[PDB]
Amino acid sequence: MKSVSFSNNAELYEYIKDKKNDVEIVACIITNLLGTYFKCFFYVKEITLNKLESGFSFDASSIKLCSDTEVSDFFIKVDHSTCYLEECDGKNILNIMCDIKRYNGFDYYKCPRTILKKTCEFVKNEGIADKVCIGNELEFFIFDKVNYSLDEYNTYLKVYDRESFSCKNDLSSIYEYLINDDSKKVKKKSGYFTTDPYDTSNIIKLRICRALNDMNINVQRYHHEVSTSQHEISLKYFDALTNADFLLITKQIIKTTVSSFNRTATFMPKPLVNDNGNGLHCNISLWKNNKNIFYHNDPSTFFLSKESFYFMYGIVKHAKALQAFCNATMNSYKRLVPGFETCQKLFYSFGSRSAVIRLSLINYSNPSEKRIEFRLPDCANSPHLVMAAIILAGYDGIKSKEQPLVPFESKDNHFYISSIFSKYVQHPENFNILTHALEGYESLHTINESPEFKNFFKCEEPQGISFSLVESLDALEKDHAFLTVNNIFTEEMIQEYIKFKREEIDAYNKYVNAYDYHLYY
Amino acid sequence: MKSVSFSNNAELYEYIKDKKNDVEIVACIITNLLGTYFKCFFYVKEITLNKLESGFSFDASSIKLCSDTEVSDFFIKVDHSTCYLEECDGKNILNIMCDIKRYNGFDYYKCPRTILKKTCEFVKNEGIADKVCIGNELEFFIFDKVNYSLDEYNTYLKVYDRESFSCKNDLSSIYEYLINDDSKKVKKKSGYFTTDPYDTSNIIKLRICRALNDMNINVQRYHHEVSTSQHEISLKYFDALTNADFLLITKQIIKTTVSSFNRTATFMPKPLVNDNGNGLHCNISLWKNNKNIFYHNDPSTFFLSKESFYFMYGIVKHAKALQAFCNATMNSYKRLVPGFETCQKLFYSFGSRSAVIRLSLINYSNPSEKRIEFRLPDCANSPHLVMAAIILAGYDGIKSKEQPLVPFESKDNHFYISSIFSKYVQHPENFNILTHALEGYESLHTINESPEFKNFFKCEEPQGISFSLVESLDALEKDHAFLTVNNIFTEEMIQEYIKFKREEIDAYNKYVNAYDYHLYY
Amino acid sequence: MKSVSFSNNAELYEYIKDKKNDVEIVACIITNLLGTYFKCFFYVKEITLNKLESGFSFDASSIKLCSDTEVSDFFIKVDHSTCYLEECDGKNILNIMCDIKRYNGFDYYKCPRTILKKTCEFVKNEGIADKVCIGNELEFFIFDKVNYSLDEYNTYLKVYDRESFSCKNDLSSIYEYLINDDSKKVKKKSGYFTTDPYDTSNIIKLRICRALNDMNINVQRYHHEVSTSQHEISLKYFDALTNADFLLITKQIIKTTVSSFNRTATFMPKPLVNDNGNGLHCNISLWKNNKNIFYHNDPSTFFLSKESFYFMYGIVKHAKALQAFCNATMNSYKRLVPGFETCQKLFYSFGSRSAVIRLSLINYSNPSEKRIEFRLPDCANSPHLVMAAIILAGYDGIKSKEQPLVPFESKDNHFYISSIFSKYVQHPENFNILTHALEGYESLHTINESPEFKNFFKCEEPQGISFSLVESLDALEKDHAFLTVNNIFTEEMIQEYIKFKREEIDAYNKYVNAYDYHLYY
Repeated sequence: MKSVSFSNNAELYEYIKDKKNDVEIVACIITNLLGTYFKCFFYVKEITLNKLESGFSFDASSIKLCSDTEVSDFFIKVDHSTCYLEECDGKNILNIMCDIKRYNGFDYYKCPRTILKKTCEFVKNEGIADKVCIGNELEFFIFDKVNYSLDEYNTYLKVYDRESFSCKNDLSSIYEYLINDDSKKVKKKSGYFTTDPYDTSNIIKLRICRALNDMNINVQRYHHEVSTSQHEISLKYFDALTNADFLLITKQIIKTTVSSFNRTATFMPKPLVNDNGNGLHCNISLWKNNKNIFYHNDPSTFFLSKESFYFMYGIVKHAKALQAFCNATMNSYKRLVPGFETCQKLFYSFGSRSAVIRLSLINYSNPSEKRIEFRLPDCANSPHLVMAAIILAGYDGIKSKEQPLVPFESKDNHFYISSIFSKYVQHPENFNILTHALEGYESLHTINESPEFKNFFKCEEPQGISFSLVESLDALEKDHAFLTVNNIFTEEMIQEYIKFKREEIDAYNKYVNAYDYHLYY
Repeated sequence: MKSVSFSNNAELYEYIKDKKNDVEIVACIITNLLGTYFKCFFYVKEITLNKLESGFSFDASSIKLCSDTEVSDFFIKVDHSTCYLEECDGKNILNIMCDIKRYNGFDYYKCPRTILKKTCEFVKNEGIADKVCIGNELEFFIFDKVNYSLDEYNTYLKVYDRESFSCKNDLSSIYEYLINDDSKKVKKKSGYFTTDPYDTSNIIKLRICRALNDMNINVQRYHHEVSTSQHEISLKYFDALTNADFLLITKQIIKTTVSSFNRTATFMPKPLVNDNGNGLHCNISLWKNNKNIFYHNDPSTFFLSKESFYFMYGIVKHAKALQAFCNATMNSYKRLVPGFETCQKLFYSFGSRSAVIRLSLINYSNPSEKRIEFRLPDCANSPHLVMAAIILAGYDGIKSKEQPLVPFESKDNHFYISSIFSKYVQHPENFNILTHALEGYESLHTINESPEFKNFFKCEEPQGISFSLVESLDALEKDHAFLTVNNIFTEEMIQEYIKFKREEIDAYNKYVNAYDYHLYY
Repeated sequence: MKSVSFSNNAELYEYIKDKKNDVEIVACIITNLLGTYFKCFFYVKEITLNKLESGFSFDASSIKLCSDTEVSDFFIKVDHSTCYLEECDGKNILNIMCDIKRYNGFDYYKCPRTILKKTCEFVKNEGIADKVCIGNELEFFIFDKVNYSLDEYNTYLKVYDRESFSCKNDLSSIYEYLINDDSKKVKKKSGYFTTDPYDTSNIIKLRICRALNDMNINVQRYHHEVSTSQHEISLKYFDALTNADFLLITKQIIKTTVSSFNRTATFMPKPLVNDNGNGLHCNISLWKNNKNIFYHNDPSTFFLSKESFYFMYGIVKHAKALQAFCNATMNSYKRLVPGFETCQKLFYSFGSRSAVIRLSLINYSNPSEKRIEFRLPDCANSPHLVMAAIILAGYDGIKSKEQPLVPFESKDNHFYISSIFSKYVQHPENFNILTHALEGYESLHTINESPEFKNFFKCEEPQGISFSLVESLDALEKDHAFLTVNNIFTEEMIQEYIKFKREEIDAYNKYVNAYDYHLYY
């Protein structure tokens, strides 16, 4: 599973044709506007010099959200710098990330990897944020078996689990499930950091991250999580184009290495009603000339610059439009209903559990360790469309120069304001003056910086989030202006996306449940 | 599975008798007018010099469509240049393609490999197309088990599948089917390019194309297809006589390597009513002195010569007669009824899904990359009879010098005409003048070539295709004149073929279905 | 199950409201263009004087072939003279035959019982055939259980039988099937007249015809037939409007009295490929002033009048158009393929098994015992549409005055001509002069009647029958002129009927069989 790097399309063709490497098959990897993973296999002896400049013939009339009235034939453009070898049955396979194009070589408007290549090369052209470093924290469940059906008279679910105490299905029928005892099972919401007797799948995780560190997708940490059979991988920080490339490769490596142990692995938001969901924490930071944009080398603003709160409020202003892309499934709004360890309100806070963006108080003096943790997104959607919408929303927060919001740390229901933000940041609407009981970190004889401490912040009430797709798709219809800058997201791209999801809601509401018989009979 | 080449019948007898090669058995391979695969085994120590000039004794009174009133004894004529070694149980077996002859050595009129040797050596004798290069794209299903019956009271089907979500049979009875979960199954019409968790048979495909590349049947590409457990192999371009030889060897290698994994592989057109079928895309091109017949090194005709549209219209004129041979099964007309991704009309278009012949818009400037993609045929029939009927139909399009048809690209139901064909190609019947809204590929200040742009094309309505065998066999009865040139297909050959298929339709219509009880009871 | 008769709509309302009869529910019976049996239940205490002149509210937007763009509300017109009482759970139910009408009271053009009321009152208005007496001979199978399915992977049939030796299903699973021994079972094609050990359902038949003779539907004869579990009821001769009324009541009484014995009864043409089918022999005769139209009280023409052969040749001329109505199912053309005891040719003969119409040689001197036995029809279609098309075809044979055909009795393949038809009936085309070896019934010193023996008959070759629906529906499209006389069958009636059946053929040919896997794999 060793990873190989290249600089020009010619270094592929010399590496492929060399007989020492034993490379037999060259595979290509494509992605949808939805999150899917397509793959076609090409043989080495037939690849020529011409088929790398030109692309491979491909019919995309059957791939969802990839059809043009009369463009029935597309290309597959081989892109270098994202490759890794494999050993499948004693045969070596390159795996190359590959975009899809039109006949002339024009950028297809429904390719998500061509969107991230455009929005990153758009931001770099303004002298702001030549690099975007994004980290991720994947959360997945590992079930044993899953059976469902959709017949009108026989619909069912059966989730078979090995660690959960509350699954009372029997695994003796499953043809390695040797002894079924409830003594070594994890009870509900009580398995945060668990070990060998209770963590049934510890050998799988060392074989996943062996296969990821060999590929230079370096892994920062690992634990079990607050659910029965829910795990966690937190990766190293990467460039924003190679992050979304490494997220597709991670999800397929997690899926295949689990299924070689005869189990399943899922990335749904909210399976299992009475347990937690699966999120994506996107730790974002911008860089200019190997220096953080988010750092001013001063206190009372926590060493931040206004150029950082402009990036946060650009997200909080457009967050109901980002929810169309970030969580765009009917499952994901079953992740927000309860509100326990969930985002209810749309603001940024240091330690409020109901905040969407959370700022880091670990190593506040260190410039490298500065980030913005966006917690709304799911792994269900395509990672190129999500990370391009966040940058295009956050970039419209810097050019617009509107006022950011107060951090609003709320002990109970009482929203407080920190001691560093009590000093001169809101001239009008002094309403939280009763709520200022804070001492913060240790600071004595503080200095009030004059140009950073102007009104700059607005004290409004923090708004809510959309709790369904019919609220989020209508927020995208009235708020799609920050995405259409330099024609990155076209107008037809967004209309064909909202038309697809509104077919999925209508086919979802026709289906008669088993809660309909319990409730209304 | 290494392949060996020979030049004269004597180099067989020296290679067979040499003790270094350990060749123990010599096997022969025969083929029917239908697509079958016959094989007889001969031992090396008994083969002499005389038994290669003469043939082997063979009784063909029991092989279907291979009986003569009183010729009860035939020959088997060993033909060189199509051999490959094997390793079956530590024993080396030659496998030689072998024709069948009469006592004198005359060409038997019901041998399909002797028909392709005649129609290729007929075309080469007119100074036109010394070589015919044909490529193929095989599509096959891989089921797990299949049970059927034909008792009057107990007829059934049971197709057992491992990837399809909609097969709700249980595989626990089958005595490697370990865990049956619906989580790793492919839903319908949604598995175009799939991977390891969902593509259940990926190890089979690397073992097929290992066995094909060792035999110098080189494989261009591989993918899953738009059905649950339907795959695809696209091969290299070969000479037309060695293509149909390599198609029989491929179908038997696919069948045996799948069945050594305890599965079945089929080449039916339309198993499984609610999924796709299996086709043969025949990419055809002709060559003269290592130069394409289909290339004139000019634009507005897409670099084509009239000698190419003569070959296309020779097929479209005789396409209902070719359907007797190309798809001649009662299953194959269940592949045309729906019309979704199906050929409804009989014309040639660049990007119309309902066209029979599709021309390639990838690399239009390259002369090597020029072809004609005929999409009507199935793998059910014998590949020597199909590829000989296409050449004999397309050759009658060049000698006849009739006018070809307009390309007729149809956005919806509105048939348009390209900008390159709008300029001066039809003097009378200007009916599509309302439908000319096209811009094509990029071309500014175009040049109208005078001798190529005469009336040359006729604007008629594109006709339909036959949708049953009773329409196609009657089109063969009134249209068998292009096949009887130089007595290649004899008159008795076609009469005995239509008499065989009309026995198969009558025995098919007697059989009382299970749709008869649902519908009429 | 006693039958009651009435003369005016008022005698219903006095019989219903009288307390001696205990009539609690009044049921209505409607019929489709297809053969169906609809029934709605009305209570006596709510029926008033006004609801018998007006009709009952009925929605026919869901009944097949009974919908008008905007007529969503119809009537149900109660028709007297077709009633019978019942005893269901100690409650007395009238059962009245009831037509459907429009709002004004106009004759709905898609009601089959209103068509027979029109074509019988059309024939009676020309002084020809004031009465039409038609008899019938029903043939039905009695199976025990039948299971089928249409899933793409699991289609099956299972016909469970108790008398057939060749059904090798076991009836021990069926929860009165006590001992399963092959000793008391009927072998194939060998059960014509069978008895108590072998005829498993003899008690059912005495309970059917007890329920039919109580209703004054008098039964002429009963036997087993030439198949395992195939029976026969031949009824008394009735008026043509009350015959088709009594056929619907018979088929429902046969279906319910069999199903109260926990069995099934069917009227399909050809279930069970290797056994016989189910027909309708329609013995037809016309009457004028209690005298047979078909009788002239002379010999050499068998006591027939030209007015009879005009009625036969009116059927034989239009027989491919009658097949659209008489047998209009995809099953029924599985009843003609074999040709054994089947109609191959389209002529009328005294003792030819392959004749469509067979004339009676029993009691040729008796005038009452004269009839025409049409053997083409099935019980699948609606009996009002079939018997109206036969009269309208046979009436166009009398007004047209064209020549009838020769009777053409054929010993083997040699068509002979009787001694009575050898004498002077065809002046030109003397071709059967070699085939006249006949002696007939006993007749010496015969008399040649001069005005009846003119050329009168034509010697053409007897044509064939259509063997599929695509031949019969196209014969109806070019031959629908004899039905449109006095606007009985409207033009929109026939177009909407052919459009319905051509949807049924297309949905039938998509379905992939189990004979497709046996034959083409």
